[PDB]
Amino acid sequence: RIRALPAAPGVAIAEGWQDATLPLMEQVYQASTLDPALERERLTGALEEAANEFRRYSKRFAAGAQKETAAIFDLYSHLLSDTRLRRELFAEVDKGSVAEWAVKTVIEKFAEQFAALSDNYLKERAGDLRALGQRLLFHLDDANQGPNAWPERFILVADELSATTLAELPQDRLVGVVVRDGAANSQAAIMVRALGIPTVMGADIQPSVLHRRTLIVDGYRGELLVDPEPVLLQEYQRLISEEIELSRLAEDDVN
Amino acid sequence: MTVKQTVEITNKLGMHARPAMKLFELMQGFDAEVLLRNDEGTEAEANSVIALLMLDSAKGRQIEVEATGPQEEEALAAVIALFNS
Repeated sequence: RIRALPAAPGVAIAEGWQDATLPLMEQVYQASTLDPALERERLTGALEEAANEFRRYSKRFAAGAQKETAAIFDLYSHLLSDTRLRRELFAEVDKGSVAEWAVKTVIEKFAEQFAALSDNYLKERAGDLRALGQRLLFHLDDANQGPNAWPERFILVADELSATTLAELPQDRLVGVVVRDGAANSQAAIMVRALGIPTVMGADIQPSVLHRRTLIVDGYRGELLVDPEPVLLQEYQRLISEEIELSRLAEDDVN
Repeated sequence: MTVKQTVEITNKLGMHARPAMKLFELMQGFDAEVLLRNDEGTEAEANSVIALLMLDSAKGRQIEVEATGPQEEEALAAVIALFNS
């Protein structure tokens, strides 16, 4: 019974699940380690696993999703692979820095550089960068990876629609998603809309009470119901079957 | 020698950002180094993502694209053609 701004028309029903994407900056530690080469090589080896993973990821989207997605990632794919980023990370190690932290620091330092830009048309790229680092952090350890969670059916629930986030989970199992912000024509908001996947924003609810609860998203009416009286839902099906299953069907609201 | 050309940015360096991204592919397909520079004197090295971001702010400003090599002309011409739409 929550009124949310419909970013992409359409209706879908499924449980609410949040991406395993969680802040990893709080894991920043300071120390000295002796692994100039071991670390340097470790980064390169990680890139091949991350770079190739990113290139293959977009490749799949382009085969389906949209062309914009590939354009976005493809651009980033070359970034991380750019001997510029790699050299930068190795530079920190040349002093005695650890990739784990070095990679995080390098990405953090760039975050400020990306923001410095005024043109939001690209400046926003910063947000994408942060996501890139998260992928490298996990790839930096062959002990952590996997699809992260490939369910049968559900919707993504994030405060802001992040293209990078979606590029992590399979669309096949992902139908729609409700965000609490990601408003405007965000790269992820413009790509999802063009994709034709139901999306809503303005949700002032926390995912804590969503875990796997039932959430019905209605892009058409940009409404969010919560395990509502099964009786009401029953009439809904009959309401659309009525005839005018287009407009908004004769309902309440401003009579 | 090197070959450059002044191009006025009419609030659009070309098509969204493809031009900048394609440049990276052209540099590999064409022998020659391409470098961008804003009227402010800011060298927006086409081989730097940070530079590309700075160019975005060049909406309505003049820049000086420079290309060196045997195909420098192609690289420069390709960039100019993309910037001109």
